[PDB]
Amino acid sequence: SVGKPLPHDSARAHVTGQARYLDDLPCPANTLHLAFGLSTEASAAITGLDLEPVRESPGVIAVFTAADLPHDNDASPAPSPEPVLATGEVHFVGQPIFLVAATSHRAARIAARKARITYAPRPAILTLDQALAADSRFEGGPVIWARGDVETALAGAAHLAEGCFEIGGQEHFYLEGQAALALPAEGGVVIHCSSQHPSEIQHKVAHALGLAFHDVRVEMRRMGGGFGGKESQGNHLAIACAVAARATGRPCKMRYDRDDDMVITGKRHDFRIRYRIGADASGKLLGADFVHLARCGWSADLSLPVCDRAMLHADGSYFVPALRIESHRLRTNTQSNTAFRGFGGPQGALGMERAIEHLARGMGRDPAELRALNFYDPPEKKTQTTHYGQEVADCVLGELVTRLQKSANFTTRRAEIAAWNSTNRTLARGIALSPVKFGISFTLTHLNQAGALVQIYTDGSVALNHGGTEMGQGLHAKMVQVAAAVLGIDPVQVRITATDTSKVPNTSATAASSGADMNGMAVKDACETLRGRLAGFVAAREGCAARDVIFDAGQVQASGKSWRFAEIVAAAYMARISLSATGFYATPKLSWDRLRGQGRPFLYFAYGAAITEVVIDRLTGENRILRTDILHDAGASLNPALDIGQIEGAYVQGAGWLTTEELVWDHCGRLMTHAPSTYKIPAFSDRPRIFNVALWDQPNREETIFRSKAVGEPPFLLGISAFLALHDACAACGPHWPDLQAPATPEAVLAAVRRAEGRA
Amino acid sequence: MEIAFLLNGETRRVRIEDPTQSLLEWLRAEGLTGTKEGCNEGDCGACTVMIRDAAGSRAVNACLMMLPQIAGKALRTIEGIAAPDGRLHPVQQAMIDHHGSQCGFCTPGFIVSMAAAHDRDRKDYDDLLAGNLCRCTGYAPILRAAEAAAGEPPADWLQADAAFTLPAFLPETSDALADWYLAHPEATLIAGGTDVSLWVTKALRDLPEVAFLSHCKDLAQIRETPDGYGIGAGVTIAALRAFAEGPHPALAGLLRRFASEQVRQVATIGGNIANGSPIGDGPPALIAMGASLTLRRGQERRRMPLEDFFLEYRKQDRRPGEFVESVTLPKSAPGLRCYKLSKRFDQDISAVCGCLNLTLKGSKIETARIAFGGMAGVPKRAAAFEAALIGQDFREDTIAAALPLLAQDFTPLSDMRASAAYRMNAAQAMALRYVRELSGEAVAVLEVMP
Ligand SMILES: Cc1cc2nc3c(=O)[nH]c(=O)nc-3n(C[C@H](O)[C@H](O)[C@H](O)COP(=O)(O)OP(=O)(O)OC[C@H]3O[C@@H](n4cnc5c(N)ncnc54)[C@H](O)[C@@H]3O)c2cc1C
Ligand SMILES: Nc1nc2c(c(=O)[nH]1)N[C@H]1C(S)=C(S)[C@@H](COP(=O)(O)O)O[C@H]1N2
Ligand code: HPA
Ligand code: MOM
Ligand code: FES
Ligand code: FES
Ligand SMILES: [Ca+2]
Repeated sequence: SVGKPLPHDSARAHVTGQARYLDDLPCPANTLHLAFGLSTEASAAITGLDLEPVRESPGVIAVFTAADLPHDNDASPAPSPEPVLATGEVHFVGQPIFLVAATSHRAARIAARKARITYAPRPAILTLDQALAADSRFEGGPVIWARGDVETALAGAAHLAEGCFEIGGQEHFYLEGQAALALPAEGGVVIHCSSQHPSEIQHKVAHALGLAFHDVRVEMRRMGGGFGGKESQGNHLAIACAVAARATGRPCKMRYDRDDDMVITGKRHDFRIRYRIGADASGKLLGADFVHLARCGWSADLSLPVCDRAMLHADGSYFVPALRIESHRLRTNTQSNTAFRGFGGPQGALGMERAIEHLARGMGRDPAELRALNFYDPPEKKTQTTHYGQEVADCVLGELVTRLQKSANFTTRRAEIAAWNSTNRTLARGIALSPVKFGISFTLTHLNQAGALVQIYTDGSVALNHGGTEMGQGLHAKMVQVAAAVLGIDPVQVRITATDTSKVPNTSATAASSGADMNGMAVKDACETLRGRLAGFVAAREGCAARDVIFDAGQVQASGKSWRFAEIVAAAYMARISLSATGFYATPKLSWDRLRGQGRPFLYFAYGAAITEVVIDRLTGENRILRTDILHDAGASLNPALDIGQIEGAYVQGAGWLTTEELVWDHCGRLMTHAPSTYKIPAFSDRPRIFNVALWDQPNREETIFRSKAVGEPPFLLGISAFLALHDACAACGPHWPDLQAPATPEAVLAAVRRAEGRA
Repeated sequence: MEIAFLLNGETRRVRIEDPTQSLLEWLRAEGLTGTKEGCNEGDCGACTVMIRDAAGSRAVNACLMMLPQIAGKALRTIEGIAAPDGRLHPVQQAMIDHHGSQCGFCTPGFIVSMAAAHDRDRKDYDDLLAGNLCRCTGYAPILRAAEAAAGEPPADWLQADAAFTLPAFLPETSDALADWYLAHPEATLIAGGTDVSLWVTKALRDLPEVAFLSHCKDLAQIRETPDGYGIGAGVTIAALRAFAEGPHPALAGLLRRFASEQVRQVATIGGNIANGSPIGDGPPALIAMGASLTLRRGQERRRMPLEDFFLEYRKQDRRPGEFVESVTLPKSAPGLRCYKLSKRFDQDISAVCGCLNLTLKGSKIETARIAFGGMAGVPKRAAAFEAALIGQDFREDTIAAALPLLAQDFTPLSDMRASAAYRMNAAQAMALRYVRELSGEAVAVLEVMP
C-alpha cells in the first residue's frame, strides 16, 4: 500500500497506553537496578575511592569499579577506546566512576551519592580557545579541503563579506530516557534496550563479557524517541547490565534519571564558524573560505563523521567555483558529543547561510534573490559539481522555491511587513526563506547496507522483520506498506516483529535517514523471492509463465482463474515450497576519499524550502513564530501522512535548536542546564500559529525504494529559516549589521537588536 | 494508615506506610505501566493523570502528587480513558485519525490532558496542553485532533465517577492543623507538593513528620471582606487565576504563564509564598498591588505587608509553629501590570519579573508600587526608582531619566537563565514598557496576529 496515507504501526497502542517501552517490560522478581557514580571534576586523577558507604547503603547487592570489569572497558563506537567506568582519572563532570547494583531504582540512585572520592585536579579544557591554544583536538591536526583557489577569487571580488558567529549545541530530550535490561540465559545474555543500533550493542556487550557474538542477542521493539542520541549512547547501560548480570547471577535493569541522562550523555556538536565569502558584480559567488571550530568533548564517539558532514554541507544549496573548509575537531573536558538529526549537516549549512545572508546585506540586495541566483542548475554542458566534486544532477530548488513563494504569497507579505514595521517601534516583524540540500547515505560507506527476514504462514499471514528500528519515524508502517505492495496483499496481513540481531545480523545504526531507504529495498528483495516462488508454483500448476501470475488485492490470478492469497500459500505449503526468505541491500554508486575530500559519498540529495515569519520585542527580545510555509521533496513519498508528520516535527526541532534551546556549562565544566526546568524545548504554543507543510511531489532520479526520498533528517535544516527571519527582524531596527548569535534566545535577540540600533 | 479512591471506575483501598511515595511510582508498581516517567520534575506531562471530586475534574502530574492526597477522589489514568466495552474515547480516535502520535511516549499524557479537558468542555488548548511536552510531532496534529474531538459528546463512563462517596497528619479544618503544628514546629507541611516532592525525587531527601493541607476546605477559601478579598493559603493557582479573571485581569494574565495547568491545579498561593523564592511569581504581583499577608501560629494571627515577610534569601518572617494562613487583596488595582520574562513563554520560570502599579492624579505620579522577582535574593520593591518617581510627569523621558536608579536598587545575578547585565537591562525595559502600554502603544509579542 505504498503511497497511501496510512497511520503509524502502533498508533492505537500509543493512544491506549498499551505500547511497551523498555521500563514497561515485565521481568523476574529478582531484577536488580543499576546506577552510576559520577565524577564531580572536569579533569583530575582519582587519588582515593572509598565505596564503603555505597556498599552499606540499603538494598545494595553489588558495587562495581573499572577493576571489577571482567574484560573490555570501552563503549566508544570509534576505534579509540572510551572507558565505561573511569580508569584512575576523570575527563568531565559526570563521568561514571563506579556502578551500583541495588534491589530498587531508588536504592541504587541513593547509594550512588554516598561515595567518598578524592581527586588530584588537573587543568580543564572547557572553551574552544583553550583547546585551540593547548592543541586539545582529535585526528592529530585539522582536516582541510579545498576546491580551486579561494584566496585568489576573494582578492579580486566585486563584493565581499567577512564574519564569524557562534552556534550552540542541542540536547536530544527524547521523552523516554536511555534504558537497558540484561537477562542471563545459559552461557549467554539477552539484551533488551532502547537503542538505535542493536548490532553495536551486541558487539560492545560481547567484548565486555568475553563472549563470541553468537552468545549475545539484542531485541529492540520501539524507542520513545532517539534523534541520534541513541545511536551510540546506549552502549554504557547495556554494558553495565551485561556486566552486573554476569556477576550477580540476576537480571539487571538500568535507566538514567533525567538529570543523570543530560549530564552523562552527549549532545549536538556546537560550532564556531568563521567565514569569508565573495561575489560578482552580477551577484554570482566567487569563493567561500570557511573555518569550523567544533566541540567534540572528552571522547571521539562519532565526531569524525559528524564534522565530515559539516564540511560536505558547507556549500549549502549553492554552486561555488572555489571553496575551502578548515575543520578543527577539538577535544574538551565536557560531555562527548554525538549524533543528532542532521549529523553535523545543519551546522555546515547554517555557516553557508549566515555567510550568504551577510553578503546580501553587504551589497544591499534581497537575500532570496541572491540565493535564487546562486542555486545549482536544474537537470538538463557538463554538470556542476560540489566542492567535494560530486555532480548535482537532481537539483530542483529553482523550480521548488518559485512554487513556494507564490503559494505563501511571499512578495506581498514582505511589503506588508515593511509597512507594519514602519508603524511600530516596540515590536518588529521579520520574514526569511532558506533552502535545503542534504546528501543521502552514510559517509562511512560500508554502513550503507540493510537486511530483512520475511515469513509467510499457512493461514496466509505474514511476519515481517528487518534491521531498522522504530523510534517514531514511522519506519515500521512504511516497511509493512512495501511488503504488502510487493506481495499484492492488504497491510493488515503483515505483522512487524521486534528488531533482533539473531533474526537480521550485522546491521548498521538506524541513522543518515537511510532506514526507510535501505531496509525498504531489503524487504522488497525478501518479498520478491517469496512472490517469485508462489508465481512459479502457480505457473507450473496452471501451465504458463510465472510473470503472468498476478498478485493483487489479496487475490492471485492465473489462467483466468482466481484464488485468494491464502489458498495459494497453503497449496505451495502442500507442494513443499519454502515460505521463508531473507532480503539484503547495499547502496550502489558510492565511492569517496575522506582525506582528499573527493568523490561521491551520497546517492542523491533531498531538497526543500521554508518561509518563516516572526515577531520580536525591542525592549526584551521576546519573540514568536507567526507563520511557516514549507515545500519539501520526499520523492515519490511512501507515506505522505507520515512524511508531513516528519517535516512538522523536524522543523520545530530545527527552529527550537536556533531559539530557546541553550546548553550552559559553569566555570568548572559542570553543566548547568541538565533538567527540563532549565533546558527549554518548544512548548505547545511555540508551534507556528500558521503551519503550512506541502510535499514537492516528484519521483527520485536514482533507483530507490518506489522512487521515494529519505525524509528523516533534511526537514530539520528548514529551521534555519526561523533564525534568518529573526535576523530579518533585527535588520529593521537600525542600519548596522546585527550579528545575531545562535541560539537566538530573548537575550541574544535583544543583543542583535541593540547592535543594529547601535546602542553599545 | 488507610485511604480509598476510585481507580479507573473501581474502588481501591490502600495501606499507606510510606506517605512520601508519589502517585506515579505507586501506579507503575501496580503494573499500570501506561503512565510514563519523562522527567520526575513536573515539567513534561508524560505522567498526566485525571483526578475528580466535588470540585470537578482536572489533569495533574502523577510524579508530583503523593498518595494521601488522592484520598476520597476519583483517579482516572490512561488505561481507563477508553470505555469498559473497549470503545475508544473521541479524544483517542481523533489522535489516531490526525496522526497525533509518532514515537508514542508522550501520548498517554496528552490523552489524559485532552480527556480531562473534554470532560469540562474546555478549549484553550495552548494553555491546557502547555504542560505536555512532545519532541516528535510539532504539536500541529495534536491541535487538529483536539478540535476534531471537540465536536463530540463527553464520555459518560468518565462522568460516572462523579457519583463517588456522595504516618502523616491530615487536618480536616484549620483549627485541627493549628493545634498540631503548634506542637510540631519541625514538621514538613505539604500543600500541593510541587516544591516538596522535588526534594524526594531529585535531592533524594527523606522527610519525617508530615502533614497534608490539601484536605482542609476552610484554608482554601476566596471570601469577600469589606476591605477587599481574603484569599486563603489553600487556594490553588488555577483557582486564583479563575477568580482574578474579573477583579484583577493583570494577575490572571500573569498566572496564565504560572507553571502549567497540571501544576496550577495543585500548587497553592500559600505554598508559593511560604516557599520564599526570589524567582517565585506570586509575591511580585501581590506586593506590587499592596496585598497583606496573614500568618497563624495556632491562635496567634499576625498581619503584615507581603514584602515584609521576605527578610533574606532562605529566610522568612515566620515563627516556629506558625503557618501562612491567607492573603488579602484590595477590591481594585487598575494600575497593575505584570511582566514575566523567560527564554520560553509557557512552562519556564522567570529571569526578571516586573510588576508595575502607578497611581496618577492627572498627569502627575502619586504612588509608585513597583516590584521585582529574580532581581535579588528576596522579592522587593525598587526603593530608589519608586522614590524618584513621586510627583513626576507620566511620560517616557521622565521615566527614562530615573532608570539608572534601579542599578542602585538591585545588583542582578548571572546564571543559565540570563546574564546579570541582561537582567538589569530587562528590569529597566519593563519600566519603558509600562509607560508605552498605558499610552496605548503596542508592546506585547503574545498579542500579535499571525
Ligand atoms: C513544573 C514546575 C513549574 C513551576 N513553575 C513555577 C512558576 O512558573 N512560577 C513560580 O513562582 N513557581 C513555579 N514552580 C514552583 C512553585 O513554587 C510551586 O510549584 C508552588 O507555587 C508552591 O505551592 P505548593 O502548594 O505546591 O507548595 P508545596 O510544594 O506544598 O510546599 C512548598 C514549601 O512551602 C511550605 N508551605 C506550603 N504551604 C504552607 C503553609 N500554608 N504554611 C507554611 N508553609 C507552607 C512547605 O512546607 C514547603 O516548604 C514550579 C514548580 C514545578 C514543579
Ligand atoms: N519521531 C521521530 N522521528 C525521527 C527520529 C526520532 O527519534 N523520532 N530520529 C531521526 C533520526 S536522527 C534519524 S537518523 C531518522 C531515522 O529514521 P529513518 O532512517 O527511517 O529516517 O529519522 C529521524 N526521525
Ligand atoms: O550520516 C551519518 N549518520 C550516522 N553515522 C554516520 N556515519 C557516517 N555517516 C553517518
Ligand atoms: O542523527 Mo540520525 O543520523 O541518528
Ligand atoms: S514525568 Fe514529566 S511531569 Fe511527571
Ligand atoms: S510522539 Fe514521540 S515524544 Fe511526543
Ligand atoms: Ca542526549
